[PDB]
Amino acid sequence: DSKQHIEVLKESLTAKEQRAAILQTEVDALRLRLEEKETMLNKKTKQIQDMAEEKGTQAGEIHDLKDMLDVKERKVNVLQKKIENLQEQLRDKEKQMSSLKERVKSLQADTTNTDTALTTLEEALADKERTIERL
Amino acid sequence: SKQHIEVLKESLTAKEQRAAILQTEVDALRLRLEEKETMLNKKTKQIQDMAEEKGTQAGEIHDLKDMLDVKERKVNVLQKKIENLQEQLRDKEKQMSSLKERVKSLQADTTNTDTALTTLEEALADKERTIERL
Amino acid sequence: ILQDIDRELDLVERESAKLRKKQAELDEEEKEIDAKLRYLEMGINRRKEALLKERE
Repeated sequence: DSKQHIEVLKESLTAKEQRAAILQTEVDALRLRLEEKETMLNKKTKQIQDMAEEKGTQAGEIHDLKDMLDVKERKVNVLQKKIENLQEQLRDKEKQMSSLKERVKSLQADTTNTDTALTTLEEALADKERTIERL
Repeated sequence: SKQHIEVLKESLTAKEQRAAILQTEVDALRLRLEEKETMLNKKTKQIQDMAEEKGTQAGEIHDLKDMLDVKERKVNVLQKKIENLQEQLRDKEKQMSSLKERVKSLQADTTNTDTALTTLEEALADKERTIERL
Repeated sequence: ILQDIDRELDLVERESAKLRKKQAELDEEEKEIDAKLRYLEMGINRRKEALLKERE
């Protein structure tokens, strides 16, 4: 009567504990999974942080090698113009020497001949002056 | 019985309120857990993307170093060509110096004292003209 | 007619003096270029060796 009413209510209690205990276990297991994920999220954030810095510095290296190729291409072209310049220099020396060789070609063995003829005649005139001094 | 019945009624109301709060507990934790999983997935995909971007940045750096080597080889070849031409110029400048000094030896046409001989001949002809005069 | 050969030599010597001056310009430009190359090389080495001392 009341006796069976009490037994019904006692059961309803047992059932409500069973529900609440199951729920309690869900909750604290769910709290586990959330803390493990918080830690994982933290690890990932840190990897991304480090990796963004590696990216920044590798971008810097890349800008620097791009600049060096620009500058080294400048060097190559300058050396090319140096070579072209030096080759003109050699051509000019070689022209100068052609002219210097033609200058040398101008030579005269005929002027020594007049030299000796004139010399003897001056001293023949000296002979004549000595004989006219004698009187 | 009279008092025990009311004990059980209170315990019932309390445990039911407990279970309702615990249920909202759970459904909230499950939502938050899902949000954490999607953030986590999003970060993982990002980490792959950045690792790929890093590999391609490394390849870019490797390729740029090779290209600088190729230009360095070309530079060295040009440097040797400049050195060879500089030696060529040194030898030509010496030869041209030798030719210029030969010219100076030849250039010295002191033979132009032809005029000295001639002028002396007319001075001495003057002398014996005046002396035949006396 | 040797004076003609002389004015030809003078003309070519003017030209070669000009080429020497162009040459010394170009060499100043290579000295510039090499200073930028050293600057770039040292900037690269410093970034690397900063990361190196950091990782220790």
